[PDB]
Amino acid sequence: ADTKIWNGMVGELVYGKADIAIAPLTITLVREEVIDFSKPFMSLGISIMI
Amino acid sequence: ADTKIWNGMVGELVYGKADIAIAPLTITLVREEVIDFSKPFMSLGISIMI
Amino acid sequence: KLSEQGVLDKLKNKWWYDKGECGAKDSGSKEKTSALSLSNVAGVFYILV
Amino acid sequence: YLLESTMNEYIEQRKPCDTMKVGGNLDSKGYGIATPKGSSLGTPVNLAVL
Ligand SMILES: O=c1[nH]c2cc(C(F)(F)F)c(N3CCOCC3)cc2n(CP(=O)(O)O)c1=O
Repeated sequence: ADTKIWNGMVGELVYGKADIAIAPLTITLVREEVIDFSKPFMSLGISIMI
Repeated sequence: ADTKIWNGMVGELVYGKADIAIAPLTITLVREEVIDFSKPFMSLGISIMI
Repeated sequence: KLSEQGVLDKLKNKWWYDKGECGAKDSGSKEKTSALSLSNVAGVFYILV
Repeated sequence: YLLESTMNEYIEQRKPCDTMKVGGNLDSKGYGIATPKGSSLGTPVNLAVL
């Protein structure tokens, strides 16, 4: 929030160090503005463990 | 297959009659080539009724 | 294309279940019954013998 | 009877309330909002859904 720079795999896509990211990367709104996401290959949610 | 003509809500978007389709339209491969889809707002699958 | 040919479903079954150590654990979750068994009334037979 | 899960949940909640759904979904698919190719609405609709 202070420096307005990305990190991680989203950072490497924006600043050019990589060309594609094949990883468990969640489709969110704030990530949608900077990079491009494909159609989802896996569906998930919150679950309960007992 | 014979006439190569789309019918329905998919047809109205291609030939120009309709501006947008808000409907339960399944994201498939064949429909992806002719028109554009957004991210899925609902997720479903095949289930069992007894 | 990979979604409609089931190749994503094929990879998910192999990595999650086929490399699973809890082998065929889903079969054990089925059985359920409620009645008296020998374990509840075993001491009465031991007094009888 | 094997059908889609969204209709399976709807018939369960209607009279005479005689049917139920068991198990989980067999496959995965989605419903998407459709626009014609090259339209100016495709980007604001996509950000609206997320
Ligand atoms: O895009 C994201 N995808 C993620 C995917 C996964 C996994 F499930 F492992 F794939 C996880 N984990 C869940 C359990 O703890 C270990 C890691 C975290 C993710 N996070 C971090 P969030 O902020 O907590 O969601 C993301 O941001």
